[PDB]
Amino acid sequence: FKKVAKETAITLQSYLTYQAVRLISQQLSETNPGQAIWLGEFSKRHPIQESDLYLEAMMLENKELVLRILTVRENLAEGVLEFLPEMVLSQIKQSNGNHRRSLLERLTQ
Amino acid sequence: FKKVAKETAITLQSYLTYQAVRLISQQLSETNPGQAIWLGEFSKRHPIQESDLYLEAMMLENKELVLRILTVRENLAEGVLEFLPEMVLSQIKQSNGNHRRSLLERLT
Ligand SMILES: [Zn+2]
Ligand SMILES: [Zn+2]
Ligand SMILES: [Zn+2]
Ligand SMILES: [Zn+2]
Ligand SMILES: [Zn+2]
Ligand SMILES: [Zn+2]
Ligand SMILES: [Zn+2]
Ligand SMILES: [Zn+2]
Ligand SMILES: [Zn+2]
Repeated sequence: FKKVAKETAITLQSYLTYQAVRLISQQLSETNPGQAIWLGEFSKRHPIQESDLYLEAMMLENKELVLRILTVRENLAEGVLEFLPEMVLSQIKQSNGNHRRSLLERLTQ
Repeated sequence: FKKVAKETAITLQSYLTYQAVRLISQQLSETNPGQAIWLGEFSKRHPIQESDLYLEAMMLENKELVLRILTVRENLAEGVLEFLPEMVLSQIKQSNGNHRRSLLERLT
């Protein structure tokens, strides 16, 4: 399923961008409040959903912060990605079983 | 890593459910067009982003189709999941010109 895989990987990359930004925001609130609010204001003007454009914009407005975001995103990716295939497949099987059981019990009782 | 991994796995489970519905919609458009139309109406009323509510609502409205979604999303999951870490990290390393330069300064 090449198309599905490619679209999912793009989605996953954007989502890990969002997670990296979330972590940095938390850290900034404790160590650099001025930057925490700057990032808050930037995120209101640029949708993180469009992550490539988000990062390219910040490259022009705050290069030091985007480099931190890119470093944190790669560390997150490296740490968490290989957990996902087993977690997601096991979650989906369990969720499929629960819904099939719920369905079977309606039809039968 | 733990909180992020969990939140990501949940997002991925929902995204693969969405992909399953898209695949099925395409399939219905060929072999059962009236039900592709119905599925469009269903999807405007029930956002796919609210994944559990989506499946619970369809369990009440079209049981064969919900069973089909369960089957397709699992097949997609088995077919794609193990490719993702390598694809995403490779994308992330390549797009990031600082990674290449970090390797260079390490080599010198
Ligand atoms: Zn701006
Ligand atoms: Zn661009
Ligand atoms: Zn792997
Ligand atoms: Zn694995
Ligand atoms: Zn199953
Ligand atoms: Zn409905
Ligand atoms: Zn449910
Ligand atoms: Zn039917
Ligand atoms: Zn690197």
